[PDB]
Amino acid sequence: AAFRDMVRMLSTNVDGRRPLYLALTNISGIGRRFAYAVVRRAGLDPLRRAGTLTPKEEELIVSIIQNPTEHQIPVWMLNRRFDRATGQNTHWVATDLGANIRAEIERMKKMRMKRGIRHGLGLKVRGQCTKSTGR
Amino acid sequence: NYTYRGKTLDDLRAMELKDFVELLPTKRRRFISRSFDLKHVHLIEKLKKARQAVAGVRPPVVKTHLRHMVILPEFVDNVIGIYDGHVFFEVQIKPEMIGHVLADFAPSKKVVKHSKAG
Amino acid sequence: IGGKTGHKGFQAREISADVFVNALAKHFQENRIVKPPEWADLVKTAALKQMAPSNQNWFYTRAAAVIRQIYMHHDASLSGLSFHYGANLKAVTMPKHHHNASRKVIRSILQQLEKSDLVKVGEKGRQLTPKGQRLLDQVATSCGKK
Amino acid sequence: EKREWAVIITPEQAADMVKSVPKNKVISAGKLAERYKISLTCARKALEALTAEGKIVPVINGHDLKCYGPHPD
Amino acid sequence: VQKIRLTITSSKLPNLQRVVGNLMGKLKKGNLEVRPMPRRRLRITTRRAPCGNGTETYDHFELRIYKRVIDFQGTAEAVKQVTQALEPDVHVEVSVI
Amino acid sequence: FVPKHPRDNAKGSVERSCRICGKRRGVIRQYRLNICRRCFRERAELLGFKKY
Amino acid sequence: MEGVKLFGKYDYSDVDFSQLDPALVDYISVHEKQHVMVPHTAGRYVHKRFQKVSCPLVERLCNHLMSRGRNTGKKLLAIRIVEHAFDIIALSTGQNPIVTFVKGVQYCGAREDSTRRRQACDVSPLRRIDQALSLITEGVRKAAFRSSRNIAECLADELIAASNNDQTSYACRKKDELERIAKSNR
Amino acid sequence: KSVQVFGRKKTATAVAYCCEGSGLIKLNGTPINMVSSETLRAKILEPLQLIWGNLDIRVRVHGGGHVAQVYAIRQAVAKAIVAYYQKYEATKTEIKNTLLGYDRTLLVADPRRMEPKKFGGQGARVRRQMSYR
RNA sequence: GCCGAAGUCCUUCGGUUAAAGUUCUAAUUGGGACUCCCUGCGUAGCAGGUGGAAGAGGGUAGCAAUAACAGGUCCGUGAUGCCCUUUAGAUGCUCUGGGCUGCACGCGUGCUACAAUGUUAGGACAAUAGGAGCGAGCCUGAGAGGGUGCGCUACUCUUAUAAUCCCUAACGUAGUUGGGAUUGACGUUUGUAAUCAGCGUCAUGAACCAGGAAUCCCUUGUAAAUGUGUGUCAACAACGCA
Repeated sequence: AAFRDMVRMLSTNVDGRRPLYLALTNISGIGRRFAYAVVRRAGLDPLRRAGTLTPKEEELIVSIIQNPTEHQIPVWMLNRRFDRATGQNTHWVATDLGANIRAEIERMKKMRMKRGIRHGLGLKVRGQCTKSTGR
Repeated sequence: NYTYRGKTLDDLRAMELKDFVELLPTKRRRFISRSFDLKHVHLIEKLKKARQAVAGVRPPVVKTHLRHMVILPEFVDNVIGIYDGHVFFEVQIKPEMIGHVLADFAPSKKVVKHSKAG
Repeated sequence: IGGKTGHKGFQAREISADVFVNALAKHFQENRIVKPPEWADLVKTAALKQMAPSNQNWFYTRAAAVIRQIYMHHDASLSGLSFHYGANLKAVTMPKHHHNASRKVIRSILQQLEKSDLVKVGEKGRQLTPKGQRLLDQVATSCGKK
Repeated sequence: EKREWAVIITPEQAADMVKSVPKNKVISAGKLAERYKISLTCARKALEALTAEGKIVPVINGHDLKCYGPHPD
Repeated sequence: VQKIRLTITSSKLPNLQRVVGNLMGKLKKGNLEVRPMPRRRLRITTRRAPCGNGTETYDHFELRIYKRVIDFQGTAEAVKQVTQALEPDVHVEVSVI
Repeated sequence: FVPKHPRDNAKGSVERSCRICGKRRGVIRQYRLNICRRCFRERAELLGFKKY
Repeated sequence: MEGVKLFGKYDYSDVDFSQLDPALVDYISVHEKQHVMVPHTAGRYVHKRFQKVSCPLVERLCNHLMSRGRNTGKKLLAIRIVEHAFDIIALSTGQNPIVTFVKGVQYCGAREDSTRRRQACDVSPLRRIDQALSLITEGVRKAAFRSSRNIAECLADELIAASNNDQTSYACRKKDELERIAKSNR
Repeated sequence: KSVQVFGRKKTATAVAYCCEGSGLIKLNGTPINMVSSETLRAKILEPLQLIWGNLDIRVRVHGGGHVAQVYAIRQAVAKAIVAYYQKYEATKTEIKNTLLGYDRTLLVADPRRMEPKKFGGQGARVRRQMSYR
């Protein structure tokens, strides 16, 4: 056991003994598709275990997910893109998402939009029936 | 602190409807391309007139049936009587309610409140 | 017993399909025929697919397969190829349906092949040229010896 | 229960697998993960390491399952 | 001379087989040289009860379409005479090729 | 008269009614029949449809 | 019709049915007609009662190992698994598979059973080799479900111990419960 | 010398076509080694293992799926060998006996076809599921 | 048999109003199976067997007596008796908008799963329908989509190289590359309208480790799995009929 599991990076603690692009999925905001796009563009091997990744290599992967548009990415494959407030396409990650999505729910309640009500009441929003299902 | 697409309140008012609709959601610029004319034009005529007459108090209500109009910066801070199929429900417009469907703020149904047994 | 031909040497029909198509994939990576596109590399083969391909050199093994499948059906359209390389749609709660492949990935190849003259266009779909079906029976006698 | 094996092959256990694996007449990845307490992803890649060097031929090359033997010269 | 096709269509087979006999019969008299297409079942499957009551039972209504094609070389003089059968629920499209 | 709501591609267009029925509850559009089913099955043998 | 051998590997020359025992062998279906190159066949075996005897025995296993609800049909899958048993059987022990197979089909299916007090009836030889193949294959999938191990192996683990009469086996454990229940009720 | 006969399972139909030649048997445009399975390789050759060095057979197919398309070819090979010896009789009756000893499907074929779907149910004979009470 | 392309001495493709046909394809007229045949059992018939494409109503459907249920339908009808409505501030008809989709909860039919007999990635055969709407081929875009509109009044042209299965890899018994609900945003099509429609994209990554007492369907090309058409339809199938 020269290597380390339980590796802390980007405010989460992603797993080791778990092959890289699945390991980066433990972060909120990088998922299975975008994780492959980082590693492919990292660019190394998806299969290699997050056991290893020697810190000079790891410092690359954090620079990619923070600066995606910059690092040779199409932008269609981004978490936010064209945000109304900033009017700019950059994609959210880590502990931000759980706090920053909450604002986009909170602002609906202040407006009294139809969505903002059904978040507050704890019901289904998108136009599902709730006669029988959801109890 | 308010921006729409990294653009403040008055420069959205300055740039007019034609360039504005380049940066609505692509659900919504379909409604501007197809089926904008006549019914819609009267609205922003009438929401100009109630806005002009005011200057502390907020203006008189501009009643309207049609629920499926985009909210634009041009009519911010008007009052609108929006029909629920029942009553013209009245909403003073905020900056955060830009670029949305006008129906959303007239909810057609009651919340519920469940009682009792049966 | 086993099937036996005439004609001594090997042809594109004869040798097995899993083997032949990968030998013809290698025969583009050495020669610089086809090339990779540069825009692509992250794209799903088809919208229905849930992830990118594993192989990273996947572009060529597709580009081999289409030339193999122009050979076996003589004509090959784009919309005919798109229907072929699709599959069932796996995720959603409903029952599963056949959706099509991407067009652009397949179009990119069939233009890149007509640079090095391996497939002419014609009436109906595209049909491979005298240069083209020669290149298959090069590789048939490469893997026929093996 | 939570019967967790392990993702790492150690330098000690490699010296064991040279001795006792080629003694077995037919053995798969499945039966390594019984004895040496390891993941099958490693136990597949251990056998394909041994066959490239010397000893250990695949008895069956079939897709899905694989099962390795001795090396009769 | 503009080798002409008949195309004979029907609902019912006995009513068809009269017309085929006549239009084959008349090419014996005129002496014009004489050269079955696959039949369709137009299945419409209505629920037979009017209301929603009762066990869901379904009548099947096949309309059948028998279709034959005679054709021959013929000089416009001879063909006017042959065309003129007149049966219930039979059709005869004439087609020049 | 002349009802002003468009009804181009719509369930209560005047083409879409049972021709005999004058009502649209359960319409058979296939083969351009445009006939209501209860209306159909009274008078299906006249049209040349049959049970087999 | 000179070699005549299963999967193009094994032969039926062996298997000494006379040698195996008295009775039981008859409904075994390994007698010449039964031998075939591949156990796959166009069956017409469910038409009239005893026609199940005249089919090959190795096929009859591949049908049992077709469950449940996902593996229904897909016989062409099952005859890979039974192949990849019969490699593991042959190349481990060095016996050929068909001899050690039919010994498994002998000793699984219990003599006697509780006919619904409850009374202990005897069995037909037909119903023995039926409830051989069930209680083998039941144990295989019950073991193989969730187990990180290929079912071809988990067949071969079951199938060796059925021949040697061990209480490792899900077959030969479950008979000694069922046979003792018949002895108790009686 | 040439004979042209068919096999048929389920809704496969495979025609074969004997000539004189030098022991070539050819599915579609290719030798019947190449079916890519290892089960269904050995299934098509069951006719030939029992019993053609004169003959040259040329087989074409449509219909069915993967399995029933093979079972047509076993009919079409075996019947075309038997139909060759019948035309071109002593030896035909005894080589045909070797097939009918093995299995009846190599000459006869089977007439079973799928039962039509009936209303009130998802298939032919199944019905949906009752409630009561 | 001709003329092509490769192979490069005889193998495989594509084309052909060009000579002979009918094994596949299409559909009309007839033939065919009757317990006739043999052996057992009890004349009526029954059980097994040979042959036979098929053997016991050849398989599956369709049609289906008399006698009734105050079962259903006046929301199918220019089928209809009576009652009231026509006081037009109509229970006639029609326009804008909203409902039938509202949710502490209880039941019915279904769908997708709980994985390794698997999923992921790459590679390698159907039938029945429908279509003056289907929509060929070729360009454009990651994708959905978009533009141009060849053939077909259809065994000719078109929806249309189906999916389990098969063969090479990856994974490794974990609520895990199992599972894909619920939510945020962007990219679009159909439409007078998307506010409760469908499709795409990237993120979010839930309950579920095979289900108590109970209950349902099924005997052979049947069950179960596995897709494809069609009905409704501008758009939308987890449903019905095939």
